[PDB]
Amino acid sequence: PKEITDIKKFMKLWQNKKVVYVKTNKRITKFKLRGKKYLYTFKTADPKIAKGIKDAIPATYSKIEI
Amino acid sequence: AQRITYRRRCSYNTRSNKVRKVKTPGGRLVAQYVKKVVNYTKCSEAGCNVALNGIAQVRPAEYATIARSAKTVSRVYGGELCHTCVRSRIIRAFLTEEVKIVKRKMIS
Amino acid sequence: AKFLKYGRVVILLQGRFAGKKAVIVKSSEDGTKDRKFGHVLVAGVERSPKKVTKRMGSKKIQKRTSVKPFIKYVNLNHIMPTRYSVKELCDFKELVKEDKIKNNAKSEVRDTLKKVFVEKYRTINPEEKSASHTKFFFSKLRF
Amino acid sequence: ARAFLEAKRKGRHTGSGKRKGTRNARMPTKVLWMRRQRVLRRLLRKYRAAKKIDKHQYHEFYLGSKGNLYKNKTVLIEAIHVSKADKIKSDKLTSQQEARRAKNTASRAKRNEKAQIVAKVDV
RNA sequence: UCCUAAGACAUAGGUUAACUCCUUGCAAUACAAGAAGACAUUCGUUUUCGUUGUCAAAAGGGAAUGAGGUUAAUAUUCCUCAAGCUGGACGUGGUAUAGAGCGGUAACGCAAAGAAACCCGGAGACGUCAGCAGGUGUCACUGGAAGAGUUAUCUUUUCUUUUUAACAUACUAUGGCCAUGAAAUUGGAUUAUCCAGAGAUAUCGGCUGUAUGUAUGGCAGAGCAGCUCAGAGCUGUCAGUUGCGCACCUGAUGACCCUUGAAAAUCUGGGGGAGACAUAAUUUCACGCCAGUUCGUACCCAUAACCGCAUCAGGUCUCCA
RNA sequence: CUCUGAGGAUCUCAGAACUGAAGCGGACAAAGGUAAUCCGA
Ligand SMILES: [Mg+2]
Ligand SMILES: [Mg+2]
Ligand SMILES: [Mg+2]
Ligand SMILES: [Mg+2]
Ligand SMILES: [Mg+2]
Ligand SMILES: [Mg+2]
Ligand SMILES: [Mg+2]
Ligand SMILES: [Mg+2]
Ligand SMILES: [Mg+2]
Ligand SMILES: [Mg+2]
Ligand SMILES: [Mg+2]
Ligand SMILES: [Mg+2]
Ligand SMILES: [Mg+2]
Ligand SMILES: [Mg+2]
Ligand SMILES: [Mg+2]
Ligand SMILES: [Mg+2]
Ligand SMILES: [Mg+2]
Ligand SMILES: [Mg+2]
Ligand SMILES: [Mg+2]
Ligand SMILES: [Mg+2]
Ligand SMILES: [Mg+2]
Ligand SMILES: [Zn+2]
Repeated sequence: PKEITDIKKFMKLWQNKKVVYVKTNKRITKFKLRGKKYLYTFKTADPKIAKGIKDAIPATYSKIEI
Repeated sequence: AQRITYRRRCSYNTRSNKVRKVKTPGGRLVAQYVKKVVNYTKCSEAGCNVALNGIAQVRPAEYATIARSAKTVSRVYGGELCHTCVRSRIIRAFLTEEVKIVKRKMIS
Repeated sequence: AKFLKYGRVVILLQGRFAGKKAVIVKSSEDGTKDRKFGHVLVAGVERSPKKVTKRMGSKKIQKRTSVKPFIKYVNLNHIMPTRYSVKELCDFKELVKEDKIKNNAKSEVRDTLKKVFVEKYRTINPEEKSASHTKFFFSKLRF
Repeated sequence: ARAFLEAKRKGRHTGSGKRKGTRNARMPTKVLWMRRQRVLRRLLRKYRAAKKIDKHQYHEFYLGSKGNLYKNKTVLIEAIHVSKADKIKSDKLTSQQEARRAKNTASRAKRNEKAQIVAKVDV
C-alpha cells in the first residue's frame, strides 16, 4: 500500500478496470485507487481539497463510498 | 501473560530459527520469524579490513533487489577498495613506473 | 621550491576522477570565498584514447582515438604532482573559462577540449620533447 | 502491594531483620559506581563546555573522580571552587609564601561569603 | 526436494579359486572420460575453454507473506483483504552514445547512465565467557471513557477492556569515514579498557552504515468493549510516566587458548574492454501481460496415543512464560 | 511504629525516639565445631 502527498501524481495514476473508493473519517477523507501491485491512498484534511477531488472523479472511474 | 508457539516444526533454538514477538491488530501476540544479521562490507586488500561506506549491508539475496547505488560507489575500485587503498595504489604505481624508466635510461 | 605552474601534469588521487591524469590551468593558494581550501583548476583526460593497432582500418583507427576530457577543481591534497609537463598542447588559459564553468557552459568547454585533444593526439610529433610527455598525458595508469 | 510499596517508601518496612540478601546482592556496588562516575563526568562536561573549567582542570578532575576522590557531586563541586579560588600554581613554595597564600585565600573566602549574604537580604 | 560436513559408494585400475577386498575432493593405485557458444540450429558445420562421478543435514547453509475470518474435524495452505520472489515475454513511456550518464574539494550522492572471454573480491561464514548501551515483548504506575465486584461501616474504590501484521515512503540509531586545523602547562574517553603529529581535541562543518525505533500509508472498514431494535443499528476504543525489573534481539567493547572456533550452493561487486551496431545496436528506470510442478501438512508426544509383555510411580531431544 | 539526615534526574545508606509476655532470618529457606593419625597431591 502506497500513500500520496501531492495530488498531481495521484491524478496521473487515475488518469493513467478502474474504480475509486472514497471513505469518510471524522477529521479526514481518503481516496483509494486499486492497481495491480499497489493500493493507493490519498488523504486530505480540509473540505476544499475534498470537494475538489470529488469533482476530479472522471467518467472512466466509478466512485464507491463506504 | 501471553505465551507463544513456534510456527515452523523446528522447535530447536538455532541462529537460523530465531523468533520475535509481534503484537497483532487481533490482540494476539504472535511469533514472527526474524531473519539473520549479516557482516558489513569490507575493503578487500591485504590486512586492510576497513568498513566500506555508501554500500548497503544487506542479506545476500536482497542484493538482487536493491538499486545500483547501494551495490556501488563511484571510485576506480568503487565496490572493492576504500579510498585510502585506492590512493596508495595510484601513488605506488606512478612512482614505481618512474623508477622503472630511470633504470631504463641508466641502462641505455 | 614551488611547482604549481600552468602546464604541470598531475594525477587525481581520490574522486570519481581519481586515477586520471590532468594539467593545472590555475592554482589558488588559499581559495575563494567559495572554496576556502587550497585548490587547483585542472583539465584532464576522463576517458583515455583506446589502443590503436597497425592492422586496424580507417573508421576503427579514428573512433579508437576519441578522448573524453573533464575540467575539475581539485584540492591540491587530492593530487599527485607528476613531473611530466605539457604547456603547449593548447592554451588552457584561453579554453578554460571561469565564466563558462560557473555559467552552466560546462559542456561547451567539454566540446572545445575534445576537439583540441583529439586533434593533437593523432598529430603527435615523435621528435617532440613535448610529445614524450603528451603520450603520458593520454596514457592510462594501472592500479 | 501498593500499600506495602507505600510504607517501604516511607521507610517503615526496611530493617535488618527484613534483609535476606547481601548488601552487594540487593544493589551491586558496580552499579553505584557507574552511576556516580556518570554523574561526575556529565558535570565535568557541563563545566568544560561553559568555559568555567579549562582542559587542564577538566583532565585533572576527570582523573580525580576516576580515583574515588569525590564521594558526592557536591564535593567535586567544592573542589572545583577551590581550584578556581586557590591559584592552580601551588608549586615551589617557601612556608612564608604558603602562609601568605593561605591568608589571601581565607580573606577572599570571607569576603564572598559576606556578599553572598547581603544580596539575599535586599531581594 | 538444492548445498556442502563428518563420512560413503560407483567408474577406472588392481587383488581373490571365487565370493570378497583395496583406492578416489587436497578427488584417485584412475585418466583418449569434460563444459559452453554461435551460426547449423539435426546432423553437420564451426568456434572457444577443458583431465575424470555420485550419495550423506525435516536443529548446519538456504529467493520471497502477512493480519483478519472460517470447520464438527485443515489451515503462515481454504475465504477476504493487503505483499513480496523467481523464471517467461512483449507493450508503453523514459535513461544514456557518433562512444557510452550528471553533481561534491572530499568522503559520497542521484528512478535508469554499452559489452564477451579472463582474473580477483564481498555476503553466505561461524568459539567461550564478562560487563556496558539500546530496542521488542512483558510487568508497573498516571489522567479520561465504557463494563463488572464491594457497599451495615470504610473505600473520588477494586478488577477489565483501551489493539495494530507483513509490506510502501521519509526521517533518527552505540560505529566508521571526509574536509578545516593542529595538541606539552599533553589532551580525549569508557563502568572496564583504550586513542593521538602514523594528526587527538575542536568547528552555524559534512558523508556513511544497522530497527524488533518514529510518522503516514495498511487502518478501521478489521479486532476489542459496551448499549439498542425486531438479521439491521449506535457509542468508545483516548492522552501520558518510570524501572540496574524480567525474557529475547541488536550495537560497541573486554577477557581467554601448546583449543583458536566448517564447507558448498546461492545473491552480488570489482579489474579488463575482445566483439556488436544507422533506422542501428546494447543498457541492474518505471507501469502493464504469464506462470510457479512433486511429496509431507490429521492427532498423541506422555503418571493413558513412544520404549519399558500394560492405561507400568522407570526411561525419552526442544520453545513460549 | 513516629520522625531526622545523606547519595541522584529535567532506588540505596545512615541517625534518633516511642511500643510489646525480651518476641522480630517468627512460615518458607538455611554449615554443627575442635585437635590429631593414614591414604591420595
Ligand atoms: Mg499481487
Ligand atoms: Mg541483583
Ligand atoms: Mg568429503
Ligand atoms: Mg573414501
Ligand atoms: Mg527461505
Ligand atoms: Mg495466499
Ligand atoms: Mg519480473
Ligand atoms: Mg568473535
Ligand atoms: Mg486508569
Ligand atoms: Mg554519528
Ligand atoms: Mg468499528
Ligand atoms: Mg538492559
Ligand atoms: Mg534460554
Ligand atoms: Mg578468529
Ligand atoms: Mg567495470
Ligand atoms: Mg510411565
Ligand atoms: Mg537506626
Ligand atoms: Mg525494645
Ligand atoms: Mg529463631
Ligand atoms: Mg563430626
Ligand atoms: Mg582423590
Ligand atoms: Zn582498504
